[PDB]
Amino acid sequence: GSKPVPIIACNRKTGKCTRI
Amino acid sequence: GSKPVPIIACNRKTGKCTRI
Amino acid sequence: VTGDTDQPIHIESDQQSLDMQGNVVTFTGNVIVTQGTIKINADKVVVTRPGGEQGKEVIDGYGKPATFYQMQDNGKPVEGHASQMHYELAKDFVVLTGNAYLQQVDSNIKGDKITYLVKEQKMQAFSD
Amino acid sequence: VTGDTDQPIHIESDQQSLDMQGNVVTFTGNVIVTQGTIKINADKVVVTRPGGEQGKEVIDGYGKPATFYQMQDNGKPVEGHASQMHYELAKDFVVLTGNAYLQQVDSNIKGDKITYLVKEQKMQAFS
Repeated sequence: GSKPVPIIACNRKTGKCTRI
Repeated sequence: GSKPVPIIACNRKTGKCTRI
Repeated sequence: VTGDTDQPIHIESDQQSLDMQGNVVTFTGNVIVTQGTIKINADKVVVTRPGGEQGKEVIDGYGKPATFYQMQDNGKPVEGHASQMHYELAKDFVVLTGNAYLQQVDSNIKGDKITYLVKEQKMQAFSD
Repeated sequence: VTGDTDQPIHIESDQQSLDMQGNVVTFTGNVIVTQGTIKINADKVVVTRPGGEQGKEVIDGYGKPATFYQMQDNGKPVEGHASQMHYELAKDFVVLTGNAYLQQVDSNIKGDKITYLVKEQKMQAFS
């Protein structure tokens, strides 16, 4: 609610993550 | 328990119950 | 609450199997065990009566997790979860095993809509 | 707790789809959203960022029910459930809608094995 925060999506099967 | 209690099995599909 | 362990036990599920050797009944499919305010939820519940001796029944619930609820005399509910609930009726306690957790609730509220602040609020005060 | 809303938001799910034009990512399948001690569980989570502006994101969670958890500074967790969870990051509060429920916990215990006495006896009567 102050500075924007990163949002990270992770796929459960592959364990690969990305910022969205 | 202080004394045995009745145990009733109930079938969700039919609503039928019986003491076991 | 006082008197819970003197109540009948109701067990409802989608499917029930009777061991043809007797003394074992197995419940599967959204099993709910109720005894007074006690409520256990599980995927499978096995009821055994060793030797046909009533009062010595054992209720085992299995879940991912199974869950447990009871209201206490003092007004606060107790809630728990674990992979397995083990309730010997003769012993008046429940054993939670496998990633076991138990908690006591001191306040609650229901609504059609509830707002809740996720940031803590700071003291509001000022001098002249 | 103080500082949760300054933490990154982590979202894990079985499936993810991207809506380019609409600025929307949709998560389905045992979706877990965490931000510090905040945890939301839902069957479907929609994340929208209107106009691409960082900070203005909106997180909507849907379940039967969706659930909510956060630890408070005073040490007591808060937990609840509802059909829908609405969390605008710019607003620092969540909205639970549809058969909504919130509770506070004042004591708990963890372990491999917990034994709990289910028999209380506030009164006794004799003859």
